[PDB]
Amino acid sequence: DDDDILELVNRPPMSQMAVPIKPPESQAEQLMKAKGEVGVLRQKLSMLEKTLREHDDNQKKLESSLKSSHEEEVTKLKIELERLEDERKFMLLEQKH
Amino acid sequence: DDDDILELVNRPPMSQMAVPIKPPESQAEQLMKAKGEVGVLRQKLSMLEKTLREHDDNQKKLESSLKSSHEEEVTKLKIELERLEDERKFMLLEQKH
Amino acid sequence: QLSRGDFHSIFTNKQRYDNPTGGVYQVYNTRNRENLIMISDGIYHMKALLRNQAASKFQSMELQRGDIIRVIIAEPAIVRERKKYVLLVDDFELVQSRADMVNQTSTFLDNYFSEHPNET
Amino acid sequence: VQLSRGDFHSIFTNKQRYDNPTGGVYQVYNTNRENLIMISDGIYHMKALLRNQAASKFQSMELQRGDIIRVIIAEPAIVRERKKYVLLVDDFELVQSRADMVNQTSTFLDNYFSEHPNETL
Ligand SMILES: [Cl-]
Ligand SMILES: [Cl-]
Ligand SMILES: [Cl-]
Repeated sequence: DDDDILELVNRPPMSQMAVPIKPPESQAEQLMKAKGEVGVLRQKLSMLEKTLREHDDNQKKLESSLKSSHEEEVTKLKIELERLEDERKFMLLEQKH
Repeated sequence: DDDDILELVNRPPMSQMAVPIKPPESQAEQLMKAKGEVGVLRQKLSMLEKTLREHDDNQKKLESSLKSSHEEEVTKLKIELERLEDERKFMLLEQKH
Repeated sequence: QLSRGDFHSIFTNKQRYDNPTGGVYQVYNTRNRENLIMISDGIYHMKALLRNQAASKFQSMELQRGDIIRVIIAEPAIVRERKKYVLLVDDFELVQSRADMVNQTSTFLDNYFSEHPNET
Repeated sequence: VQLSRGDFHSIFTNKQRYDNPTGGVYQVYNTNRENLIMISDGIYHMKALLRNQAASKFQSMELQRGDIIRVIIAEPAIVRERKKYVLLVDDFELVQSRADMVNQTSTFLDNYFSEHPNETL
């Protein structure tokens, strides 16, 4: 019947000196929470190691594809250069008087 | 006494089915250990997130350096191509002029 | 020893309403529902909602009827259809444990203000 | 329920029995060093050192003199220059709680083997 008063428990205090205190937990409640947190953190760690390893494998794959795409472009231009070098050598060889 | 007998408590068992069981621990002992484990696992996770982020920043940095170097090489070859194009252009102009 | 009639001053005097601290009160009745208590000023008895450090302190100390406290951090509050007056206590200090009741025939503050509503 | 009569003697004299001293039915004879107990085969009584699961089970169940157990995982062991005999028990099962002592005038196994020292492996 005092629910309207109890609603004010969590109303922000005007005093900055008023500090919230977490409701007391028994050793049994605290031990369960800690054990539960251990399991959750172990899951998160196992997952994040997998991710790091994948990102690492992906870095290696993307770099290899990058180097290979570059080498193709460099090869194209070198082939273009040799063609122009041969053109000039063909021009010197034939004699357009 | 029987100290030479009691010394065998920790001798590795022949059976793989023989499992050591820690002597019973009170909730207070267990809560301390569990809280310690929570802290260690949270530290390991915070550290692994930092690592993932660094590896990611490194991937981005190494790719940028790669693209930059390749573009310098591609520019050098393009400059040589234009030079040969101009050379041939002049040779033709001389062949008529 | 108690701040005689202070609960009335808290809701009628603006300076007192703006800062309802320093009052010396006696616990009148006990038992989140557990954090709602009855306090006495020697003339009036009113409800007190313990919050923050005061809710922790009161529960660990197991304060009961007869104990004397000094309110350090508080807020006045008039909640349901003005029939409900409460003092939100965020911090207090123990003055005396299990003292004899200064008054047992005190007036419920909400009952007083229902009879005198023009002064709030 | 019947105890494995004279089995403690078989464990240290029969090779097949020494190689695997499991399946024996024994009565607790006498009860840190709380894991070191005295067991009875009905003829001989010898020391048993409870380890691993057995040490946990015996302590939680508060087994005492008169209880009958069946050894599931065990190792034979002779210490103090072949003077002292012990059965290292890693796992057992409770057969019967607080049974009557099958024998109270049993022979200490180490005393027997000090008199018959050539019988052991
Ligand atoms: Cl406990
Ligand atoms: Cl140039
Ligand atoms: Cl609170």
